[PDB]
Amino acid sequence: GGGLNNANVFHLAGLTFLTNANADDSQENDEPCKEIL
Amino acid sequence: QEQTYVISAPKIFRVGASENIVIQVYGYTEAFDATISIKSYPDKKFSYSSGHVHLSSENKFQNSAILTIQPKQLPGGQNPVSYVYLEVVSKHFSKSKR
Amino acid sequence: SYQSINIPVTQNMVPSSRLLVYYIVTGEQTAELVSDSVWLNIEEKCGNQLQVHLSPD
Amino acid sequence: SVAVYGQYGGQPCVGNAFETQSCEPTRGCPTEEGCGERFRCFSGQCISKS
Repeated sequence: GGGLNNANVFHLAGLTFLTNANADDSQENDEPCKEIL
Repeated sequence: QEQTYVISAPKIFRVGASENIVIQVYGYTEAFDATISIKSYPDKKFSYSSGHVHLSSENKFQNSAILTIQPKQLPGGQNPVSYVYLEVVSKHFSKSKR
Repeated sequence: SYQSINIPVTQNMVPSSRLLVYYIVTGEQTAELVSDSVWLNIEEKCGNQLQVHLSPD
Repeated sequence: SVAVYGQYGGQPCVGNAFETQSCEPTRGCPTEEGCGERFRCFSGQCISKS
């Protein structure tokens, strides 16, 4: 959980969003994620 | 920028899945409807699925649409469809995202 | 104070779940989407809980 | 409209050309689309984050 940013919080949660609230996650592209839990 | 919305969706739509798409809007106080739809990309020509959701004070302006991209409706053939438009439309806003 | 998330953990959660929490606050004239999430570790409880045993022992 | 424009020092039309009513709208007020990835100026204009 957690995240660097609101868009990063959504992206790491495995979500995406539409908003007009001055955020988008199209900047949030990343390598495949291999953290272990 | 008082009147704002969030539509939250799975990062990726699984074909044949039912994707529960939830919309929240803030600062509205009059009830209004929105439709959330999945439309073919880039042409927006074919509506694979659409959901009509009522946003109002007893909803607390929060609702969700159960949208499903039925697999045989995608064109298929030599190229798989890699993208689709999630779109919302209301009295107050419209946005679509690939 | 704000209400807790009191919802019961459901059988559709049993492998794992993720809680995300968000609000938009629009102070001044500018909105910020504010959000957090946590990993939720849920018991591997089977839905049907099939169990098999031999009658003699 | 001004049916007949005042000419040669004829008295101009007096009062407002417009009047306004309170009314129940059929339309929603279109929202701002926020700046997304771009930096948002306090006015609400958007500029490159660079």
